Amino acid sequence: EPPLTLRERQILKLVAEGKRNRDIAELLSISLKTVETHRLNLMRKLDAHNAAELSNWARRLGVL
Amino acid sequence: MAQEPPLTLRERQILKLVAEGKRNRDIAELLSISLKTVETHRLNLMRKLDAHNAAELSNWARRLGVL
Repeated sequence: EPPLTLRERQILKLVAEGKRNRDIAELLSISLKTVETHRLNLMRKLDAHNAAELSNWARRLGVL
Repeated sequence: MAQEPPLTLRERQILKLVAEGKRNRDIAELLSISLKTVETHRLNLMRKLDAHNAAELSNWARRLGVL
């Protein structure tokens, strides 16, 4: 349910398959630095989503 | 990586009885114990459930790298 761009979804798809940052850069014809920026943004959205989820469960369970 | 003491047989009994819509007085009569004892068991039971639940969420927070 986390909001991702299509480009982030694509990189997420490629990361989940097992591709390396250098493979992704070739596949999408973008610079390596761009890939990493995308992956950092991706990893922060995921973490934020995970934290929000766990936080909502803590409130539902009345703990922490 | 966190572990909690499970509910006792007596605590599981009260829990089952509460889940079946029994009031504290009903339970006290059924088990012939004091009302204060039933309430104390219910308080200990909820404290253990909270701790199980808090450890579960903390474990997942650790596994997922959050906070």
